[PDB]
Amino acid sequence: ALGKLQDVVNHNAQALNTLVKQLSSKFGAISSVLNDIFSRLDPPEAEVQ
Amino acid sequence: FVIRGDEVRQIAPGQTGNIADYNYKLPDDFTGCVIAWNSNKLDSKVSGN
Repeated sequence: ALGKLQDVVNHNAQALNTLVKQLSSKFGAISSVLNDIFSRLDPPEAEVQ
Repeated sequence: FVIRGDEVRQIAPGQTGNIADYNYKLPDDFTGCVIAWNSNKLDSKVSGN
């Protein structure tokens, strides 16, 4: 009966979860861990990453 | 100044080594030019400089 009210919560939670999941994508870089990018590589291309 | 032959690559932003740490440090946001040419004919002694 209350699907209309349930869908709002289900949409909001799902969108927030999608944002959190997108937080952990490499996005074309060698690594998705930022401090690893700092430590492992020199500033020249660490800046690009 | 005057440095060794293989240490000429240590004179660059973000580099690590003996020269880049204990003798001469270049800033990360460096601008300008570096000029290095061999001078074996003016800074060499047979006995040892």
